Amino acid sequence: MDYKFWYTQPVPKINDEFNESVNEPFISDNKVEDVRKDEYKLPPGYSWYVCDVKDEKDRSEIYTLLTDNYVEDDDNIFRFNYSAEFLLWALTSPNYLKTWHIGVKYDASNKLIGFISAIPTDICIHKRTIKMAEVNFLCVHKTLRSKRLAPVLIKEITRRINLENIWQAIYTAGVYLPKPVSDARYYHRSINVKKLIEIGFSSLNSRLTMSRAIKLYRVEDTLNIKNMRLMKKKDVEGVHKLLGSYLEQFNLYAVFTKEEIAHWFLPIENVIYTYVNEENGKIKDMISFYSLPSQILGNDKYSTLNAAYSFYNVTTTATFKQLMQDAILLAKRNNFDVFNALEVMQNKSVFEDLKFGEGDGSLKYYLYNWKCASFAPAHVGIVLL
Ligand SMILES: CCCCCCCCCCCCCC(=O)CSCCNC(=O)CCNC(=O)[C@H](O)C(C)(C)COP(=O)(O)OP(=O)(O)OC[C@H]1O[C@@H](n2cnc3c(N)ncnc32)[C@H](O)[C@@H]1OP(=O)(O)O
Ligand SMILES: COc1cccc(COC(=O)c2oc3cccc(OC4CCNCC4)c3c2C)c1
Ligand SMILES: [Cl-]
Ligand SMILES: [Mg+2]
Repeated sequence: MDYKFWYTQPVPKINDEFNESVNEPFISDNKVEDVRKDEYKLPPGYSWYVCDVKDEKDRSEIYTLLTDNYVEDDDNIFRFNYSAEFLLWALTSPNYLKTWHIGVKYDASNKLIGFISAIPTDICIHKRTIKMAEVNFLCVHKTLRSKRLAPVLIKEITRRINLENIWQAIYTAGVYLPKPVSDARYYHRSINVKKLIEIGFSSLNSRLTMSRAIKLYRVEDTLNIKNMRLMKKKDVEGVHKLLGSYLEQFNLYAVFTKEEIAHWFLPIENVIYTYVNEENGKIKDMISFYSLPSQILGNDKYSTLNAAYSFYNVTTTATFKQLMQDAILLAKRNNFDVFNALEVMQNKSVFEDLKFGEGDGSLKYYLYNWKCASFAPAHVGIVLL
C-alpha cells in the first residue's frame, strides 16, 4: 500500500533486498542520553497507564481488552483468546521490565482501550547475538480503529526500549508490512474432527463423510517414546543443553539462559506443556506446546476452540515424525481440539504424513532496526506467542 508510518522507521523499504553478507543495524551508534524522556502525545482524553501484570486486576483488564479486541481470522468467525494466566507467563519472563507493559486508558470511563508490550530476549540473527525486545499483544479497541493510535503505541514502546539501550526488536504479524525477514505458513492438525467441522474450522467433501473424517484423524493412544513425561525443575540443565545445541543451526533464534529455560518450559496447566525423555539422567528428547484458545464468534453450541500451538520440539532418539506424532498425542491427552504449527525449523517435513492441513494465511517475521538477507522459514528457529 503506502506505509506512511513505516516508511519513517528504521526498517527496509518494500523493494529492499539484501545480500546474505549484510547483517547490521539500519542506525548504529545510538545514544541513551539522546532519547526522548517525554511520553508520546495521545489524543485529547486519553492517558498512558503502567500495567502491573502481577496485579490480578490490571492483568484482568488487559485480558478483557484482548478478549474483545484482539486478532481474528480472515472471516471474523474466531478471535484469539489468550488467558490471563497465559498473559502472566508471557509478560513476566526473566528480567522483564514493568514499564514495557504499556496501557492507554480513556479518561472519562477509566477503561483500558489500548495495549502494547515487550520483553527482553537475546536474539541470534545470522550468527550475531543482539539484545532485543520481543513485541507482542499490540491491541487497540475496535471502536477506535484507523485513528492512527497504533503508531503512538509503537513509538512510545520504542522510546521505552531505547531508554534501556536496546535498539532492535523482533515481532510477528499476519499482515504484510515493511518488510518480512521470513514468512511462515501455518498448518492445523485436527484432533476433535466433528467439533472442528461443526464450528466451520474444517470441512467435509463427498469423498469424506463424517465417519471417514473421524477415522482419518484417529490416533493410537500409545507414545512412540514411551518415557515422555512432564518436565520438572530437575530437567532445566538438560533441556537448556538439548534445546540450546539444536537451535544453533538456524538463522534466527533466541539464546536462552537456564533461567529462561525454566520460565519458558516448566509446565503450567492450560498455558505451557513440556515433555522430556530422560535416559541415564540426560534429557534426550523434548516436546512443547502452548495453549491458545480461540473464541468462537456466534456458534450456538461452542464458545471456545481448545487449541495447542507447537513450541519447541527436539529428538535425538526417534525420527522427527515420531516426535511430532507423540506431540499430537500429548495434545490430545490434554483435551485440545487441534494442534497448530508453523513451517519453521523441521516442521514442514512432517505435515503431510501427520495429516496437517494447510491454513489460510501466513505469519510474517520482522526485525526493527536490522538489515539482513531474508530467508525461507525452515531457517527460522524462534516461535513467538
Ligand atoms: C528497538 C525497539 C523497537 C520497538 C518497536 C518495534 C516495532 C513493533 C511493531 C508492532 C508489532 C506488533 C506485534 C503484535 O502484537 C502481533 S501482531 C497482532 C496485532 N494485533 C492485532 O492484529 C489485533 C487487532 N487489531 C488491532 O488492535 C489494530 O488493528 C492494531 C492495533 C493492530 C492497528 O491499529 P489500527 O487502528 O488498525 O491502525 P492505526 O492505529 O490507524 O495505525 C495504522 C498504522 O499501524 C500499522 N499497523 C497495523 N497493524 C500493525 C501490526 N500488527 N504491526 C505493526 N504495525 C501495524 C499500519 O500498517 C499503519 O502504518 P502504515 O501507515 O505505515 O502502514
Ligand atoms: C482459529 O482461530 C483464529 C483466530 C485468529 C486468527 C486466526 C488465523 O490465524 C491462524 O490460524 C494461525 O495459526 C497459527 C499456527 C501457529 C502459529 C500462529 O501464529 C503465532 C501464534 C499466535 N499469535 C501470533 C504468532 C498461528 C496463527 C496466527 C485463527
Ligand atoms: Cl513523532
Ligand atoms: Mg487507531
